[PDB]
Amino acid sequence: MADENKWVRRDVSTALSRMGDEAFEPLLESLSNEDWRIRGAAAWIIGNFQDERAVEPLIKLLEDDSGFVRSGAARSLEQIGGERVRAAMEKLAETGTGFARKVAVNYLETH
Repeated sequence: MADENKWVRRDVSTALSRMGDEAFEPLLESLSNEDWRIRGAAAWIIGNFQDERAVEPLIKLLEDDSGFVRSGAARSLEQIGGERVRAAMEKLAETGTGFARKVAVNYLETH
């Protein structure tokens, strides 16, 4: 059962409920959903993993300005914190517009 994955659907039954891996993709899937309400939560939890798969989402999202989908990407950075996302805000700082800008600029204050 691999030494890197001991937990799996243990007492769980949903997707994002508790997987820490198996829900990573279903999470990435919502990024293509036509609905903004669902696409939001995805971006909101995507940063909680601190992975490259969460880096891109914030890039496009912070530009979507779809509110839940956009604002969600912003908070994702602060969640990760580090040089990784430090490049994400740098990419948004180049296209910094409105609130989307304050996101990158103010965020880097904590790396």
